[PDB]
Amino acid sequence: MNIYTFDFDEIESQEDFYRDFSQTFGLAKDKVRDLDSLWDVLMNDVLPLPLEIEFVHLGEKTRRRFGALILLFDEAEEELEGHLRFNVRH
Repeated sequence: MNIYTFDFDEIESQEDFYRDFSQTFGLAKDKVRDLDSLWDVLMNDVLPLPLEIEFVHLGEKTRRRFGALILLFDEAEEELEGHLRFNVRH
């Protein structure tokens, strides 16, 4: 139900993501710094579920560079019985 968007025209490293993510969900300092900490927050009922995460303006190469993130989010969706929706642009 809550829709959040990540515009990759403004994200260039995974580090940029973690910060934009924390900023978007009002999370503290470094509650999310790497993949494992991102995964915990997705697993520990911390987010405003049900929600949808939209990855936008992500092209070929960038999709590939951020593949770990895309993998993590498809799995969170698989694990959160659709309470979390993840979509990459087109």
